[PDB]
Amino acid sequence: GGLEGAERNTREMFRWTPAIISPDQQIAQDGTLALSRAQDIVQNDGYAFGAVAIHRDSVVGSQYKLNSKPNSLVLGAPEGWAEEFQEVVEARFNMVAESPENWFDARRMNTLTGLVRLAVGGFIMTGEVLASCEWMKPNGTRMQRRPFGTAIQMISPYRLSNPDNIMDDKYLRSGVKLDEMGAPIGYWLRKAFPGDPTDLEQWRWEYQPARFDWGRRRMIHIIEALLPGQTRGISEMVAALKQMKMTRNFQEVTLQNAIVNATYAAAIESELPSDVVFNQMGMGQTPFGKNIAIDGAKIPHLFPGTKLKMQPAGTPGGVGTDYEESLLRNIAASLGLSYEQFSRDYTKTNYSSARASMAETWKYMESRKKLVADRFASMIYTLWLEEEVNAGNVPLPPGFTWRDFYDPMKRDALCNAEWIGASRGQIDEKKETEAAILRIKNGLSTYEAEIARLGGDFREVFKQRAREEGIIKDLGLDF
Amino acid sequence: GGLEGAERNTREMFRWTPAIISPDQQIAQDGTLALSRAQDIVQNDGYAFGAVAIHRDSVVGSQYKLNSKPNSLVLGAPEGWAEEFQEVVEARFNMVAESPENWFDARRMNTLTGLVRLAVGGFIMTGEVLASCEWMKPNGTRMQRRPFGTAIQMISPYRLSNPDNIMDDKYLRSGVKLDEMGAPIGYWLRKAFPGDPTDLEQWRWEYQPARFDWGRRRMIHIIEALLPGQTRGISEMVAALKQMKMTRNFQEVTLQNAIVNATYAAAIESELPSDVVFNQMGMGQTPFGKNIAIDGAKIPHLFPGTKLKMQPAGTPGGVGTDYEESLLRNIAASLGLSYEQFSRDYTKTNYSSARASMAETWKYMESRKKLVADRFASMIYTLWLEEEVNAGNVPLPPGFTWRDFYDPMKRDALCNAEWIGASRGQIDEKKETEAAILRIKNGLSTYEAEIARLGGDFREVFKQRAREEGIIKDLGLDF
Repeated sequence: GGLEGAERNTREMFRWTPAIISPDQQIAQDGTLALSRAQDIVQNDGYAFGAVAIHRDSVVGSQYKLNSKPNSLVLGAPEGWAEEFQEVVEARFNMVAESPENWFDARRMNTLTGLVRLAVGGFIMTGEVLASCEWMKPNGTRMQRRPFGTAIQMISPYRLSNPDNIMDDKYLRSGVKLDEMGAPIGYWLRKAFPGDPTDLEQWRWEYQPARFDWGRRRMIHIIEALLPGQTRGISEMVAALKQMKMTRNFQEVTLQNAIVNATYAAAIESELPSDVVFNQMGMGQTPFGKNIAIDGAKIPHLFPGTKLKMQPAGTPGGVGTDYEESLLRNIAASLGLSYEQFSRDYTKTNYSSARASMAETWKYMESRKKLVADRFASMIYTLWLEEEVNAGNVPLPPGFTWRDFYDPMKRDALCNAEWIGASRGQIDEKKETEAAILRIKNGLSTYEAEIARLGGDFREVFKQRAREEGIIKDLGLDF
Repeated sequence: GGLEGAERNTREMFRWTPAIISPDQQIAQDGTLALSRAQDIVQNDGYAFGAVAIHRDSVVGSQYKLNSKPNSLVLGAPEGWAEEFQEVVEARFNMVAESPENWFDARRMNTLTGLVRLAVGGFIMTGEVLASCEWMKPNGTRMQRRPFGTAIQMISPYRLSNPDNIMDDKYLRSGVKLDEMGAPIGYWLRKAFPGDPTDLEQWRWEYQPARFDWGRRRMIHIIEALLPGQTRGISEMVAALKQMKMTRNFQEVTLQNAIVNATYAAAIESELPSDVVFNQMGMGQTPFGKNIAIDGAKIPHLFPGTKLKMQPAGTPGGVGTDYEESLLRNIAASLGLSYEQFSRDYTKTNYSSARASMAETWKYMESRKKLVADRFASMIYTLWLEEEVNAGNVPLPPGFTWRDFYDPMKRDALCNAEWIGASRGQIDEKKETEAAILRIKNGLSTYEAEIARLGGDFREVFKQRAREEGIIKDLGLDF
């Protein structure tokens, strides 16, 4: 051959013979070991926990608001219906979405924003979002009333497994039931976490269809595939688990080394007995104007042949140097982060380098957002919207009926949504704001687009400004 | 001759005697080992994984929107028609492509943007985009209801192989069937992944035409041919694989060396028993005011001949230094990346250097986009547009009929489309923005290009700004 890196004739490559292996078989063999190792590292390494928090906060942030994008042209509806639908749905949805009642969570502990945060954080940690679209009976007794029935239960990927540990097949890959095309049609879920001694049911599986008798989702599965034909998610951490673990071992053994070196503040080499030597150094000496009482500035007298070697605490190397910076860079590269975010070290930043790292990392996080968090929350929104449409709590477009919601086009037209996370981050308020103002005033952008960059949707902002101007006017304030 | 660099006369070049090997013979003879080594290094190094992510996010980003450019002239179309067709086609296509339903993906797991990202990542990792245009009948059972039949199965380049492992020939080069002029006419695909111990049919191959019938595309194959006469792609990693693996080995063995030198915090050399020596050092001492409990600082008394040697953890060299920088820079040179993106080391940057690197890498990524991502999506768009023209959802120009879609010139006139990825960074905002505004107002550009540089679509932006201006006017606001 002529390709140097694709041959074994080379001393550097003779031993590198990786196996031809399917991604699904990588997951089947490695699988739970990667999940457990990633969870371990996240739960025992501060940098990884922080990275998870950074993913949560950059992708989603403090809020995850709905902006509804009804595709009027597919629906043929007039430009003037859409604004009413947007108003009504955004109000009704965001109200219960941000509500502390946790309506959307079957466990009633996470707000929608919190559900999305949990998904994203698990994604980097597990490689996939796995959730069930439970149903909690609405219009029940007053003590258990609900505005809507749909609820989400986020599932541990450990529970997704082939029933009774059978080997995988063309139509069954690590717990996923596949059609002939490879499309997931249903998932095999252990009724409880594996190995959990508190639940006897963990011995058993249940099969949950991805789609109901109609295309309504009963299960939510999301991955960002690396290889063609991959159907189970492999976490980004897997590329770095070795580096993360060995970096942690390095940090800890370095810290132990430092401590050990600092404890032995001195050493005597003496042929005297210990009781004499330490008495020379202040043992048993009372402090006044086998533990030595420090009082101050002693001058010991040591017989010749007794050597007092003082061993002051040196600076332990490696950690805090460019080396450990490089390790953390290698990791953050897999986690999609900038060294500054991952390591919390901005010592060597400047306005341009900070801005460049922000641009790269924002590209990555906007990708994760629009391809994991937006899909997840949109799967939730389409369910809530199915409920409201069948109930007629929303303004249907001319000629529409809740039965048309089964038409993929007419459905995706309404369920189309854009999601406003927190503000995008703003390293320089003055300059970036003037840029946005320029882009608006010169037509290069919408208010909706910029105000979303600022963490809001433009219409409530304009309503609030209307209220503020009415208040200002009747007060007579000349601003 | 006189060319010292193409002669074996010199001491340096005597042994360098490379084989004259056909490109396809390189792919055949080495080949799969390049794929395995590339996916290995990607799945076991954070830097390569980050590089793949950077490709996906730089080439494609968070969105991949259609901007149809119907060549009204060669269609002989009248004024005004192009706007109506563009409106309808983009309204439908972007809506379905960004839908969480995963219409275009036969696995029903990736949106269109995700398919393009998956190609781009597989490209860098395999040199090839390989996909099958599947057909799933629309308007079947409700749960199977689809808006269109076009589906794309992304295919593992391992499955593209000569049937029954026969040797290649004039008309059959590593799985690709060739005409007399070397053009691909069909592809020989294993039924399933090779060596998958999950299904039996992997012993069998399937020939799939490249052009199903009457112009329609049954399969998609894309490569960046380095050499003439090349029909299979070679990953741009292959120049780097040796360097990647050896720098990985260097990083890891350096880390092991560091951890080892840190572990042995000290040594005692003594003809004393170990039990005695460690007792001198604090073994068994109870910590208040088999292993040593530290309790504050200590002063051991050691008998003469017992040298206590402190061995504090030193800084490991190589990694973190300019040496590792040069290695990662070599690799970045092959992957088309800047050292900063690849390594995330944005310390030694300044505005002009950052801008220069950004431009250098943007040229590469724009080239990759147009040559790989835009062609893939354009093929998908032609397949979808075929369905839409047959169904009559899109307004055809006067005199055009669904049979004219066979005419290569008119077919290519309609299918002509540009694609909008995520925004082009805009590192130094308010300067890039002022630049775009001046470029527009002085006529050196148009809203189409600049807003696309901002990740938006101009016509939708103008509609939304019309809505915003109407709302402002109705609320009586003055921004």
